[PDB]
Amino acid sequence: QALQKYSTDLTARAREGKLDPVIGRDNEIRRVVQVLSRRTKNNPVLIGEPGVGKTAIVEGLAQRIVAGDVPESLRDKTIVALDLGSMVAGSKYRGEFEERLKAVLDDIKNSAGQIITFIDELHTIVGAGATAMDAGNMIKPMLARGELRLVGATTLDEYRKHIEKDAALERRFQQVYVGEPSVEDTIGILRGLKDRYEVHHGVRITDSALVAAATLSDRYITARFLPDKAIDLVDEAASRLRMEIDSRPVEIDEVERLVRRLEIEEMALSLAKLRSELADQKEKLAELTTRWQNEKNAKEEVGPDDIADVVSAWTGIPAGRLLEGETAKLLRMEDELGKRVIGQKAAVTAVSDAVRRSRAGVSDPNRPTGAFMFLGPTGVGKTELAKALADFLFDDERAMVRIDMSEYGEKHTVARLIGAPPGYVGYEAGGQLTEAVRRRPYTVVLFDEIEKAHPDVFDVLLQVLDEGRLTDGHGRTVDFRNTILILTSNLGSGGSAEQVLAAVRATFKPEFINRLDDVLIFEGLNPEELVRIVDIQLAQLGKRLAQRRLQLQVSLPAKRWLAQRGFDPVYGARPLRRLVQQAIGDQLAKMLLAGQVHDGDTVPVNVSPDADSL
Amino acid sequence: GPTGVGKTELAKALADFLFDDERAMVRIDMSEYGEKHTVARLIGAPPGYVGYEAGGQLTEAVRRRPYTVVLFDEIEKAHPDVFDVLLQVLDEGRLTDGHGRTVDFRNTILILTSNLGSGGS
Ligand SMILES: Nc1ncnc2c1ncn2[C@@H]1O[C@H](COP(=O)(O)OP(=O)(O)OP(O)(O)=S)[C@@H](O)[C@H]1O
Ligand SMILES: Nc1ncnc2c1ncn2[C@@H]1O[C@H](COP(=O)(O)OP(=O)(O)OP(O)(O)=S)[C@@H](O)[C@H]1O
Ligand SMILES: Nc1ncnc2c1ncn2[C@@H]1O[C@H](COP(=O)(O)OP(=O)(O)OP(O)(O)=S)[C@@H](O)[C@H]1O
Repeated sequence: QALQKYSTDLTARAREGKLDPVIGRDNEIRRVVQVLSRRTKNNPVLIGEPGVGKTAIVEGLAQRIVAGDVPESLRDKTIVALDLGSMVAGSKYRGEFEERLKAVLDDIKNSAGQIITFIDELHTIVGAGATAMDAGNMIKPMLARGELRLVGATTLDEYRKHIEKDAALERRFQQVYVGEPSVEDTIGILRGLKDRYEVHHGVRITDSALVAAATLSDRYITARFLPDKAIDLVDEAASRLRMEIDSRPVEIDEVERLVRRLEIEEMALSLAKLRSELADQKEKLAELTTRWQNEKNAKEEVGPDDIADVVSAWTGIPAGRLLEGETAKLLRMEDELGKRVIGQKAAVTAVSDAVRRSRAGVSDPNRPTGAFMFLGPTGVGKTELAKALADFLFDDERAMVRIDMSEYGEKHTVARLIGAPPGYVGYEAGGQLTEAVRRRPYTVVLFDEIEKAHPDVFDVLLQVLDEGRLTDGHGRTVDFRNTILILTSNLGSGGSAEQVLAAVRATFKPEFINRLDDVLIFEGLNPEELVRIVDIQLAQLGKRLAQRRLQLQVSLPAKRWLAQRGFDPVYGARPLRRLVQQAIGDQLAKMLLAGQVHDGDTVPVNVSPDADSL
Repeated sequence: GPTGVGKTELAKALADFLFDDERAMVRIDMSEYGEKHTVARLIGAPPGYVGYEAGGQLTEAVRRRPYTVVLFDEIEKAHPDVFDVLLQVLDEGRLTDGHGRTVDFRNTILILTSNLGSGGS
């Protein structure tokens, strides 16, 4: 009766059908039965990386014992799962634990070879009674005679920390190595569990969802292992579907809550403004509502789309079908990007191309998406281009990772981006390039001024470009599969179009230029196109003055006089920004803090033959 | 040999019919070991120091399944101290770590890549 209170049963639960059907892995089952039926030293320890199924094998053995495919030897054995937490429960007195354990063991030894014990997580055997080691190695003279069959299941790396420390126990246990499967059998494992999820959520799951979630989840979520990493998408997609069985969908709830919020704020202020955005949002919410009704007049199952929406929600790399939500943006993308960068169109199209080939799935699945270096003279706008394609992909400007290779003058500064080896000073922080990516892995990475780095940083990114893995000091292999790398330079500012390709080849190696994508050349500027830069700069400086709601009224002769002063094409578009302040800035500053330009109406600017007044 | 020839594609193709996959190989990259103290990430750390119960990255990926093929990509850039660690790997088959176990490389297929010269006659 001592086994009754301190231990449950599995075979009695298996006869009632409370275990999920265990599919595949006949080799490990036959190996466990082969180990388990020998004469002496008969207890397997299932060992593998966590998640691959090491309790499901024991439940499959329970299913086979209840069914009856076992041989004559293991005939009707009734596996009993023990505990180690409900035995050290209250034992503050001196001999209170030890007679308890010895009573359990005498009950196991008493019966006629029936009971096969099953301790899960057996690394807790070692530190049992903290008195001077007495407990845990009490069962050591009993395992050698083969008296309790003791099937266990511990992980791989919690084994050489505890059990290999105490190697007198280590030779009692045999070992069964359970490695993960591949996709080709994980599809078959998924297809058999598609009954219990229909019960707990009364919905229907298409087979296309399973063959998608096995294939799609192995490129994106790389922190888990193959069986455990693919069920969760199916379950959470079923929950996504069951949430919307409430009378409305999601967008309508979102919009209702949003407009209620803006309503609240607005009425509390009683700002205009919001008044408009209210109305617009009320138009939208109206339209959708009507659409909803329409549809009703005319969903209840999951498909291969909602799996992709789960994977796009978590680890926020979007990986859907492009269901028209951004297709109008991805066709108006060269047009949108040419609102902040003017000209250089032959290398704007070449960057738009490396995204539009990759949203539609044509590019190589295991290689970084965009890994290319663009260069030219100084002032063209090659840094402003990089901060303007992260502007509409992310609605951000600091979500990119700007790391700067003008500080890496010496050789040994490489370690600040890969972290210290194990045993030295900083071994908690890891890398700095690694740990910035491993959370939110979709950002854009810069490398400003690749010139002035020492020629040893180049041999670290030689495996970043081609096969997108990188290993930090710990051993977490982070992967740069779907980021966008950017390299800048200044080599050969105004030399030629062929001298510039003679200094690039002379500084790098014939194994590093080949790793790259298309190496681009930014051109110079033109005196005709300089006016449109002045337009954007004055628009920016007019937007800045919303602190005190002034604006500017600018005449065309001023707007072209500031363009005709954009001289010296050694410097590019940079000195025009200084010219804007030396004409308009300090003049308006002196005009401002002497009173008299209190906020409200703007000022007019006007030329006066050499300078310009206000 | 020279670059762009197929010297990495070969070492991933003979790991294809031995294992029925292409990701079950020990792929370490020695393009990062420019200095003399990145030995410790593949050999462990001596006892008494910070990361002690971690093993090495080369060591505790063999002792589990002692049959995987091992790469070594771009061995030129390693400082000539990593070669000293590699010297008893060859022709004996065993090395040590902090815990004091001699892991046996007696039946794996070591593979070394390089790009030296790249066009010598
Ligand atoms: N062959 C299989 N047949 C049926 N279900 C499986 C199979 N392999 C894995 N599973 C399921 O995948 C999950 C694996 O969970 P467990 O194996 O219990 O966790 P674990 O793999 O033992 O990891 P730890 O270390 O015990 S937390 C469960 O939901 C199992 O039902
Ligand atoms: N083509 C352009 N279109 C719009 N603004 C531009 C353009 N070129 C330059 N500018 C402006 O001038 C600034 C300088 O551009 P930058 O890209 O910083 O110069 P650069 O390309 O970094 O050259 P180096 O060699 O890196 S200093 C930008 O931040 C913009 O404000
Ligand atoms: N003879 C070949 N047969 C098939 N594919 C080849 C052949 N030669 C090259 N390739 C392809 O070339 C690409 C790159 O070859 P890699 O071997 O990866 O480069 P590499 O030969 O290692 O040179 P380095 O020094 O590493 S840059 C791969 O996609 C290979 O498939």
